Amino acid sequence: MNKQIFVLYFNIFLIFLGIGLVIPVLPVYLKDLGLTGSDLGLLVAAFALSQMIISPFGGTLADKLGKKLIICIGLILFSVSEFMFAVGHNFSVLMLSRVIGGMSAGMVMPGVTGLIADISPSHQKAKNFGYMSAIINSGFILGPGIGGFMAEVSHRMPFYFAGALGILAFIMSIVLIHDPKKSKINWKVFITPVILTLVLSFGLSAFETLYSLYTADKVNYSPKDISIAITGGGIFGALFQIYFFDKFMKYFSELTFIAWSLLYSVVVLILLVFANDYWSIMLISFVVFIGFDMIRPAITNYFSNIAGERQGFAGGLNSTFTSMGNFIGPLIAGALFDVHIEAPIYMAIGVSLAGVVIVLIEKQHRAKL
Amino acid sequence: SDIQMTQSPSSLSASVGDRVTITCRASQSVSSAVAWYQQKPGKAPKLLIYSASSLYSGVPSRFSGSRSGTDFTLTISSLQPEDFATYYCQQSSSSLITFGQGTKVEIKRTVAAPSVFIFPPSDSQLKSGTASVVCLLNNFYPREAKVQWKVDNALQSGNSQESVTEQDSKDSTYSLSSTLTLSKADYEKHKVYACEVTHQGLSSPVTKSFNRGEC
Amino acid sequence: EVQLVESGGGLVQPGGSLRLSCAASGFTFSSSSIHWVRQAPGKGLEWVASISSSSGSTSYADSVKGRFTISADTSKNTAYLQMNSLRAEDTAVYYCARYSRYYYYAWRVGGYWGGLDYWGQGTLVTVFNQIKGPSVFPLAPSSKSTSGGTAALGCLVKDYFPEPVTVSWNSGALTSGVHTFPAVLQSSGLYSLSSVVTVPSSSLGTQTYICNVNHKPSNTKVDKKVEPKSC
Repeated sequence: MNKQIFVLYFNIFLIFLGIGLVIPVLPVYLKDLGLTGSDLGLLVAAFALSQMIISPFGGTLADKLGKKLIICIGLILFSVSEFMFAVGHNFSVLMLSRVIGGMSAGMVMPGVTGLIADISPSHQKAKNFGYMSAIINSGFILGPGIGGFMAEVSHRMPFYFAGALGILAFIMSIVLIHDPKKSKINWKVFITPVILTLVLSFGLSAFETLYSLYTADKVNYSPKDISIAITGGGIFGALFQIYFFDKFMKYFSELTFIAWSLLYSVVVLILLVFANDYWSIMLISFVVFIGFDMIRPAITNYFSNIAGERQGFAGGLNSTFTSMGNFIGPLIAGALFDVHIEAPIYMAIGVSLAGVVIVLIEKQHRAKL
Repeated sequence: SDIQMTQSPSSLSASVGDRVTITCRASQSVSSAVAWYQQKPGKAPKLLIYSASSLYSGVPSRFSGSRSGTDFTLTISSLQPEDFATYYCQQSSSSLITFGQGTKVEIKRTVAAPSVFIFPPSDSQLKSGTASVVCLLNNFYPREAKVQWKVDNALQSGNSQESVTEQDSKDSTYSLSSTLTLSKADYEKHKVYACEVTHQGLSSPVTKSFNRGEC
Repeated sequence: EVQLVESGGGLVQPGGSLRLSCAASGFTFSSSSIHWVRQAPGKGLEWVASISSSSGSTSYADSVKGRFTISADTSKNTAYLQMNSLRAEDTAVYYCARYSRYYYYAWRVGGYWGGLDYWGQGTLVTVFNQIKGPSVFPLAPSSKSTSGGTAALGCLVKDYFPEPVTVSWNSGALTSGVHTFPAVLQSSGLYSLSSVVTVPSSSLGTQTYICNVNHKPSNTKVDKKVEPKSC
């Protein structure tokens, strides 16, 4: 973990560097390339769907085949993925690059999350999981930030550049990620998180990607004014994801933490819908997302604890279902958004209350031994 | 030529490959980044730039949605002969939508002086009450042109409507026609009629006059 | 991928109730809503209605609220627009657009892309129906008594209503330098236009030119012959 973790985090940061990198450059490919808009729906769904199809498989052989190899193969498919996305003018290759892109995130993320769940010690494992989610978020921030930076630099460039780090992380994958030490089956124990992962990510991501739109019309934020609210939640999110390990030293379990994180987020979200002036939605917006930024490691730690082995597969189910939630969620909340502005919040409240219901059922289920 | 979101200029002329900026001032709900539509002369409007995420504005190249202060601006880096149409802003709202008035981007061309054709009123028109006279202004460049109808060395106003075609697809050209309306009684009281045009392709205004009753 | 076609528009009385219909094949991977953008003749667009596909909720413009009544059926995937109590300021070409708002996760920096992607061909609605017939009139090539390099001749589609009029020449044989100016609404309330073609000044005596006009809403077709005046 002296150098193994610092390159393992570099693999995961690199993928979300790639996912976020598409956003400021997607609406400039597909017009000068000549695309219609039904394919834009498929273009942004090919990544998610192919991530959904592969992750339960690409990560149930990773246990049997080997963690190191499937990550390294993941990067060489990651490196070639971003190369075809910026090579030349077609659509079937872009539609195939996105599918290959979903292959790379389908064999790395379940494999690497299993790997930093196998080398990390019995304690401080939640800290590494908290450290990872600090980084996947920092991938989501730096990605679109880098893509807007390489603007006058021939906008096919970010994929060459991210392709280059696909090579750089590839050599470091054989060298630095030397073979780990060495080495229930029923799916019934996996039931309660995957619906919990799906239900939240259905509603949580409904608010998240539409937060820049909900506060756009309600309190009328300037475009250089959301950025404070985005970063302020990120900083308190990042600070609390490193404060995250101390909570499990104090808290009795992870499920009890999920309930209180959800109940806390409900209370803040109720303040969020009532308050309609600038400064009492700003200061609230800093602490709206403490419940959400710090539940994603709690969910991820929940997968890695129940799965005594097959931690590639358990991380796979997280990766397939949150990608399902991040795909299904915004589409449904997009229709409900236009009847009245506050609709994604009730989805955020509703799945949060649904999240409280699900965790309470498990608590009395475990009370039944 | 709609309202509720003023956008400037109303009509602009930019040659091939130039860089041109068109902009529209939104309402006092500046958010939900404006999408831009393109409508060729006679087809269903297309859609160039989607509504972005209001964080991603000033995108790299060729068509920029630049979220300026309180107003939105579209900059066209290079003009092919494929991108000459009208462009419309679409600002959303809580539930409804408003469209901008529309700037038409038109090809530039060398100035071309026009031809003046005058048609005296029809004989079968002359026995049906009215008497319409049409003066033809053919093969323009820029649309700016003044027609001063003239009878018996005088000037007429009000009773003259004119219409101008769109940008010609081949010659990149306008053509004008000014229609003068008279009844039977006042038409026969005069002798000669003439239309004169002062266009920037003219050194001096030209006249094309006839004298009905004298072939 | 998706094709949506509209039908139902046509002539109506000032007060009659039209019923347009915009069928649509779908599943374009977005959140759909079938709007009903309006474009007056020679004007900019003007949104006038909107239906959401799931949990249908109408939303009309300011000046067409209450007078219209929009609804949709899932069985045939169609977005009707029941017009009511019309007026002379309601004649236009009523497109039916489609709102998509594609989404992409992006932790708080969410990628969302909206816009009216797909449009119908354009169904025309005419409201005032005091229907008249064009009085097609000849414009003779007088040649100013001294024929030059070229000459022009045309027609005058006077005092008609309403204003779909298609003027052709020699049954569509001559399209080399023909101008059909847009319709001008006179002070009397009846429309007008002229359509002039450019001809070489040597073919006038050898070949004669006719004037093909076609006023659909009155079923009036005239074939006038244009010829230099004899003196």
